Amino acid sequence: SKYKPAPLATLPSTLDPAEYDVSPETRRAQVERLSIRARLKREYLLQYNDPKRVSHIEDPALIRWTYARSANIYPNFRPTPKNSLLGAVAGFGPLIFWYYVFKTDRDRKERLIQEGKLDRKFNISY
Amino acid sequence: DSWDKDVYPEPPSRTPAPSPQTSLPNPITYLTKAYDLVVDWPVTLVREFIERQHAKNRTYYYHRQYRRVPDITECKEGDVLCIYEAEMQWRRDFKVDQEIMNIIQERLKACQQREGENYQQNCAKELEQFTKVTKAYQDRYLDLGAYYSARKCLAKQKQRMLEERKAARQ
Amino acid sequence: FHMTKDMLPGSYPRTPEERAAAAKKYNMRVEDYEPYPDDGMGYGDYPMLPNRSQHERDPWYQWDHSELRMNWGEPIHWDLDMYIRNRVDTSPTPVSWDVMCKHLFGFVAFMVFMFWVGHVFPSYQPVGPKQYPYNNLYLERGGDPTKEPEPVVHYDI
Amino acid sequence: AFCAPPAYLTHQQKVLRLYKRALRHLESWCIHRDKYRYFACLMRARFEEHKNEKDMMRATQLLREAEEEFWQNQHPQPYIFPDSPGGTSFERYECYKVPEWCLDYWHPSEKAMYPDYFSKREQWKKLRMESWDREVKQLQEETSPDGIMTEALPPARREGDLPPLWWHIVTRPRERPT
Amino acid sequence: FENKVPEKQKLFQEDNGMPVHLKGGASDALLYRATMALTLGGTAYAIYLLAMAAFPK
Amino acid sequence: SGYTPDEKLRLQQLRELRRRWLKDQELSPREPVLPKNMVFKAYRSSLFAVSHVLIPMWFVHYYVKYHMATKPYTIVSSKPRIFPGDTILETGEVIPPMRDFPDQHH
Amino acid sequence: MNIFTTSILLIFILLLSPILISMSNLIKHINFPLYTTTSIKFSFIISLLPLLMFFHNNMEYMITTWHWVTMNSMELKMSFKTDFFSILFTSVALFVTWSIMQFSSWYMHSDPNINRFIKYLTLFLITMLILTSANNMFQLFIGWEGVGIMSFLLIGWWYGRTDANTAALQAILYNRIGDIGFILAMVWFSLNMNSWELQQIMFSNNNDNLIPLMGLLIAATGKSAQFGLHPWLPSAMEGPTPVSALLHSSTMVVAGIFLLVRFHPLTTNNNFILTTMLCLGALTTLFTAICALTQNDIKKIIAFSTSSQLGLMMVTLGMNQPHLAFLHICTHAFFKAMLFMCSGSIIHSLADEQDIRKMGNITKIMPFTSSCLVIGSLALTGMPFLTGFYSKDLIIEAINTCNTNAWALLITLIATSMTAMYSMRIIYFVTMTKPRFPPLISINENDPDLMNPIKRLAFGSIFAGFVISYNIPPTSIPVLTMPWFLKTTALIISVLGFLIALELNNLTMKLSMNKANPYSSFSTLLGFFPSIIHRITPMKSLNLSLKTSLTLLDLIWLEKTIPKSTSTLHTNMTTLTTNQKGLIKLYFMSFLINIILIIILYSINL
Ligand SMILES: CCCCCCCCCCCCCCCCCC(=O)OC[C@H](COP(=O)(O)OCCN)OC(=O)CCCCCCCCCCCCCCCCC
Ligand SMILES: CCCCCCCCCCCCCCCCCC(=O)OC[C@H](COP(=O)(O)OCCN)OC(=O)CCCCCCCCCCCCCCCCC
Repeated sequence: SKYKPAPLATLPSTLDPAEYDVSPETRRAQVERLSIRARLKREYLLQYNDPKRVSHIEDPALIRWTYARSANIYPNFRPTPKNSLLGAVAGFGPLIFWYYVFKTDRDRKERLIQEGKLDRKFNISY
Repeated sequence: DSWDKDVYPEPPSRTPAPSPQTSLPNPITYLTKAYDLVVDWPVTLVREFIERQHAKNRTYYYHRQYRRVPDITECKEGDVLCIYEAEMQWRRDFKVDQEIMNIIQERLKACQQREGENYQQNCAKELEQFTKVTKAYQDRYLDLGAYYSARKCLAKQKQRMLEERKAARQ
Repeated sequence: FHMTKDMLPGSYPRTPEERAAAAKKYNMRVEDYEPYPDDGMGYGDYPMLPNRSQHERDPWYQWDHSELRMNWGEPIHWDLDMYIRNRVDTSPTPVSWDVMCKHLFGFVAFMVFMFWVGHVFPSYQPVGPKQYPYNNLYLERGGDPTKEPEPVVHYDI
Repeated sequence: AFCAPPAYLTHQQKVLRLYKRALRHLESWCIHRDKYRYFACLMRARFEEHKNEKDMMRATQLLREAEEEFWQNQHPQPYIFPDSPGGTSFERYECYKVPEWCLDYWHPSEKAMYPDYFSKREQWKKLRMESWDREVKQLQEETSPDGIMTEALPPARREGDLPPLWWHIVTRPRERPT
Repeated sequence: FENKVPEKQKLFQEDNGMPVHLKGGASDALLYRATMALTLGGTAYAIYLLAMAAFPK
Repeated sequence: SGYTPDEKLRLQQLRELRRRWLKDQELSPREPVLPKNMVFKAYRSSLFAVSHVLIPMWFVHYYVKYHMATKPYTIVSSKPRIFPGDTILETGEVIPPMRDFPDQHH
Repeated sequence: MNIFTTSILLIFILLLSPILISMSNLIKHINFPLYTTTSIKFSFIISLLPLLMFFHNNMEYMITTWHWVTMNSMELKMSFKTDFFSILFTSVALFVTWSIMQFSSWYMHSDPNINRFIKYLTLFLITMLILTSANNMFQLFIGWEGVGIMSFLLIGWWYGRTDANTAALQAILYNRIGDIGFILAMVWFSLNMNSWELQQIMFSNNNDNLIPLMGLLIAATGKSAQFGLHPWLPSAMEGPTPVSALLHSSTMVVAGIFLLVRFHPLTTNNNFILTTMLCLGALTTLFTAICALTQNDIKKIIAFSTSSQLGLMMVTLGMNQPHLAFLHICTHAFFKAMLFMCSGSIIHSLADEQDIRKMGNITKIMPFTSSCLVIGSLALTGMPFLTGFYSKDLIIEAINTCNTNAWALLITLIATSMTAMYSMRIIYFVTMTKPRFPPLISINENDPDLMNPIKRLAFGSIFAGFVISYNIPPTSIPVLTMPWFLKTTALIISVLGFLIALELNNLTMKLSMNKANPYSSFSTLLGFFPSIIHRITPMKSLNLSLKTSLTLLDLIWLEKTIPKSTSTLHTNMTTLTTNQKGLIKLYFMSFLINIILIIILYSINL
């Protein structure tokens, strides 16, 4: 009779054991977390409520996320055995599998047309 | 009507006589008489006005015909002049055969819609005609490819003649 | 704009000084900042934010990006385009995930098994076949008028 | 919504939150009003008889046990108010809460359609400019050089002054704009 | 086979006014409803059958 | 706990400026500055029927007769039901009746 | 032969007219909702005329209005196959749309986009009539997709709502899976019979059609929200209530069932298809009724009622009874339009309060809406001699007295009993007991624009099944010689379902809390299908997309393979060839060994 979490059904913040065994280190860690959150909120609020502003507020978080998801991957990519095996299988295995199934299907079709046991009913526009 | 029953056959309609057993009036007959008097009469009046304007300005147009150039079987290879002429002839005959198949399919659709639940029995001749023209079309034009040509059709026909000749040996 | 390479994302951090610089760049504490493991997948120094969707965030809070339920300047998850509110949810459920999987699979398998049971044990009425005249409607189903079928003869009872 | 959350939730705050959530799930289970009132009195009695706890370690243990019991006994489909998040009518009129700055981009014909309102709007913008300069100075003065910082904002501390960063609260669109 | 009588006993001294023949939850209530609908449904079938035997075709 | 005096004084000032903004959201009586009924059966349901129904009926009936029946297989219909004892309008024969119905129980 | 076609095309023209009026820049001068309501009622009259004509002569019509394109032997022409199904569904849909349009004119007041709302509803009716009266599969697909996209827009009407956008997207997804099935069937038919024409399909009746019937089954499952592809309909209740009613109660939900009714001559010759449709319909009606017993949002309850009755229709097509399925389509359109419209009046006068736990005393506080809600609930459960008695009872009769699956029979009877049970739950928790709403009374249901359509739909839900069923030409001969426990089975199961749910509601009234059980948890959480599937399929799909396709191939491995490897090879080789020391001694040594190599190569070539 216990709730069992998942990556897709995460454990509740009121049910985690890490909160009831709280420490002064964790309390102060949340204190500077709130301090950084408040500093960023104050900066965005000032830039938002400035009436001299005539353009959108640029977001360094969005810029960093877009560059990390777009342009940093190949500078930060190093070939390992694992990603080489994964890239080889993900680039070849589906191609080989679909080639095999298409070749058997088309070979069966061509042989059936050649020796006559497949009758085309009204296939006039292929 | 610009169509004719020689290429669009249609059996004569056999409607039954009305026999109203009930004493109630027929709203269908009342509404169609009223609808005729209010809609069909002005529409047909303006249509006769338009048709008399057509008769005042009557013009004629003709159906173009092409003479039969010699076929590709008597065309020398590499001589692109006669090959082009036979290829254009083959393309025109291809389009004519396509419209022939369209005519047959429309005839089959008309048969099925007319017969309704009797289409399995009364449309036997139409389905047989469709099957025959389907088999002929498959034997002459199928599997030619996107770049279908008179040369490709001739090669397919020659292969069919060779295989049926080998079948005719035994 | 005024965006330069020093605060733009970069290479995988090695030294504690480089880790502290990355945390300062990403506006995180040094202990809270944790990069992806160096397995060469192109993540770089981007932090490993916890894999929780945006439904976990407080809905009563006045977020800077209200649709995204995120503030301004805080680090963005690598899979935000997965974890937006229009997409995959990681919210806690009133019953466990394994319990839901077991119950759904059990219901599906139970229904399949009883459908097979009802298929091998069909229910009907204590009657014979439907009686049809004219050789079970030979001509009307599309039979050949020239070819005479086998005479299907029916009798009174 | 109008108050920023603190860094951490205190034990009293967590107990009150659990009490309110338990009562909401109690009424969702009970449906009928007399039944809900009876069982809400019972739950209030339980909270009262665990109220006078002095160890505070057993109080945290009792809070954890009560949270486990609540998560086991919660309604799968609890009652949610229509304006609450997850409700039926939540975020329904976000398609109609148009921000106030498109009125600047309105055409002079649509400007002339509403003269007095736009005159009041220009007066508000002038007040916004002056109060913005003054409140930038005030917020620069009020910020501590170092130490702990919260998301709360100071008020106006002298006559003729407006509170800092007042624009997006004062000129926010109506929750029922149409 | 463990001892769960003393926990089952305290599911029988609730002074809520629910009688002893329905105190076992909802399952005995459904059993009550089913036996109440089917003795009477049987009884009406018996009286109808006795009437059908008493008045022949 | 309750409101701190910093937020308590701030909120009353934000609420006070909120009433002023909402009062200014009202409209003066001149806003906005913009630049034969009979009955329903006699008028309202009459001109609609002779304009949105009768005129499109003329255009549709023009199309379905002089541009549809002139085409070969546009309007094709199933044959009508022919029962014994009926008379064909087009040809003129009478369909013979059925047999004697040997069973007349009900 | 001219008045019939003129009436059909005038229905279509009167539907097309308010769209051109909306684009004609006079909406600011006319009353667009009233104008469109009058247009729909006139279209209903001009659809009543061919209903009378077909009830007289039973003529089957096929009208080829426009020729679109001709490509070899395949000739795409815009045609309308005006049949029994087309005429009766057109009349029923036009009457329902007239009621819903008047209701929405009352309902969506204080909404600046009411003209856009009415235009969207009219466009949906145009696309649904195209889908209903379409003759070839291409026009069928045109209507199908117009229905789908208009459903998307009308679900996501409140575009500021993330839940509404999500529900609209997932409706698009499940309809797209159905579209893949329909496309498979359409492709097979074009390949094998050269046309999408239903007449050539009738001629295609005499061979193995397993692949196209499987595709049509997939399409019908996706459109009608059967098991596996169900939860998009209760998600689709996120939009406005007239949208919920008209869209997902009468017209959209019966489109795949209508498609299978259209392809019933192919369906009758495939026993595998009939068995799997019977099993699928029985499973989905049982599952949706199971959810509806413990759903608490009233729109969700009647949505699952709609889905369970779609499962019943799906079973009915599971036997060789397509006309019974279409009769139930008409009766169900009437019932769910009326029920949804009544619940919308409840919600609007209770100020957007949607779940039954905050209602009560509705019988005393809203006598008209309570009376109509009771009428709709009884006619849905199968009160005899109402509109639903002439379809639902015969469906029960057929499943009891024809050779089918035993488990499908048992769960269909159980689903009917539970249909009575959840109708009892609706009646109890809304119309009965003590009030639970917030105190401020804002009930005002005296508006004629609300009052009149409920009256019209009540007259429909009383008399339409009677009139239609005695005007049906006799097809699909039912059986009647059967014992009482198979004859009054529907009445017995409805009565015992009503009484069991009444007793259970009395137990909930009784002062005692009970322990929750996994059966009620399974029923309340929708069988765990939405949570489990809608979390595990998008997560794996998007994770596979980002972490394999984009990153691993394009940003890593194709980039490493072709261009950067070519650049690296050429850069290394140009460094190697231009790593010269600049010493003329080394240059002349190079020239000397070049001379020696030329001499050796000339000597070996000779
Ligand atoms: C007895 C026999 C019984 C037989 C049973 C057979 C069962 C067959 C079942 C077939 C279908 C299985 C897969 C269905 C996936 C549906 C996913 C879906 O609807 O996602 C919606 C979801 C959000 O929805 P949700 O969170 O539930 O609702 C909002 C509540 N706040 O998430 C989102 O909106 C995320 C946005 C979309 C993300 C991309 C999704 C791409 C999916 C590509 C799929 C490709 C393969 C399809 C194969 C189909 C095979 C039929
Ligand atoms: C699945 C299908 C498989 C089959 C098909 C595979 C082939 C597909 C088509 C080939 C595409 C090749 C693309 C080459 C260009 C991309 C690489 C590139 O541009 O690298 C840039 C780099 C110079 O970088 P740079 O700009 O100076 O510095 C950065 C900022 N300053 O550049 C360099 O360092 C050097 C660049 C050299 C020039 C590249 C283009 C010419 C290549 C000639 C190849 C000759 C091959 C035959 C040689 C003889 C036989 C071995």
